[PDB]
Amino acid sequence: SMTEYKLVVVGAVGVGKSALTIQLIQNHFVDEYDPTIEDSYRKQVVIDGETCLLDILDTAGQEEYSAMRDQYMRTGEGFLCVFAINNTKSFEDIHHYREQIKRVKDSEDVPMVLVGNKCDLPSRTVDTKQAQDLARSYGIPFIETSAKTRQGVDDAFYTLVREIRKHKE
Amino acid sequence: NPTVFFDIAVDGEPLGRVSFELFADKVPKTAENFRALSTGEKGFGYKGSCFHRIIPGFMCQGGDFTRHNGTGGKSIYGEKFEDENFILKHTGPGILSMANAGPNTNGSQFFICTAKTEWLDGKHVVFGKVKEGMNIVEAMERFGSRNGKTSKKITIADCGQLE
Ligand SMILES: CCn1c(-c2cccnc2[C@H](C)OC)c2c3cc(ccc31)-c1csc(n1)C[C@H](NC(=O)[C@H](C(C)C)N(C)C(C)=O)C(=O)N1CCC[C@H](N1)C(=O)OCC(C)(C)C2
Ligand SMILES: Nc1nc2c(ncn2[C@@H]2O[C@H](COP(=O)(O)OP(=O)(O)NP(=O)(O)O)[C@@H](O)[C@H]2O)c(=O)[nH]1
Ligand SMILES: [Mg+2]
Repeated sequence: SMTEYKLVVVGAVGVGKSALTIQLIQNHFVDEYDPTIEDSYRKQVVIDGETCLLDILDTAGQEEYSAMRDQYMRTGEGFLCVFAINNTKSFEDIHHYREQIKRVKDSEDVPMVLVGNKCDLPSRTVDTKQAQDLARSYGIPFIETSAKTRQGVDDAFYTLVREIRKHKE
Repeated sequence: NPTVFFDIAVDGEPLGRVSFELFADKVPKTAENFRALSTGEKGFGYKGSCFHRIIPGFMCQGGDFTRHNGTGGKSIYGEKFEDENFILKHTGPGILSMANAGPNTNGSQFFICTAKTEWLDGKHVVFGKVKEGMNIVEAMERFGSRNGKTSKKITIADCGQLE
């Protein structure tokens, strides 16, 4: 039998939420920016030998629609919190996401993975160690990714599934 | 106050004309950018560009004539200009307001409300309203969707200044 997982992809504008999702769903990358309003996807994968149906909600980085964003967080089971490794502000934004998710879901243990994207680029401003230390303080996994090269893409989403599965048991 | 027009096309077929009153009396700098982009007189402007995001029950957004993909646009003053004022509010259908990416990032992208959008007050500069052709804007919604992608190419086939 199958298991289904409701994943929600959040993070600041332009960090690569959609590029990550499209690499997972469609196996390609383009440099063109297509700004998100809202998109949803479904994909069947095998994780840890078990068949998994992934529901992916790709949200916009825009933060001014609290009523809708709260319902994303109520419904979602796990959250991919994305920043870009060459955007320090996007890394500073991360704790706001964790705070909002804990608030809306009324829990300090929500399935969450920290994702440092665009690791292919030569313009890093956020040290891996800084992000590793922040994920440790949260007790959550940290994964560096590149939607362009596909580095870490499967790992980031599949780790999130594993965090949900662990939490549910 | 100047009046400008858009002749709206759907995959190149005429839909109809939308005309706008531009509130130069209250928002002169923002009204003048839109007027001039509508005549093309600076050598660039709205003619040929598309409405890339049409969300029924909220708004029709367009104005990216530089990247042609909803990311671009520019003003007659440079790439961006500051928020001029927030005197006018998004009070209902027909309001014409500037799109932006945060404070003081006005370029050429704009939106026409199809309902009241009061949560945008104080964040987007209102500077005009539909005069004639609200039935054309309503007809544009057939081609939108919840995430704003359009099922046909909705373009400003022609535009200019009236009266
Ligand atoms: C939470 C879902 N959700 C909703 C919403 C809320 C409640 C209920 N249901 C919905 C939709 C139907 O549920 C899928 C909205 C909405 C808006 C955004 C993202 C998600 C949204 C969003 C993304 S970027 C932006 N908003 C401002 C945008 N800026 C750019 O496009 C720039 C350009 C100019 C360079 N750009 C590309 C970047 C990145 O900044 C801009 O100026 N306007 C001009 C004003 C209307 C506005 N777009 C827009 O489209 O509102 C959509 C609207 C009104 C439905 C609100
Ligand atoms: N080099 C490189 N560019 C990337 C990477 N991920 C995304 N980009 C680029 O960064 C831009 C923004 O990506 P996008 O996925 O649209 O970001 P987003 O977070 O979904 N933006 P939004 O908040 O508007 O929905 C695009 O030009 C895209 O090609 C990456 O890993 N490496
Ligand atoms: Mg996106």
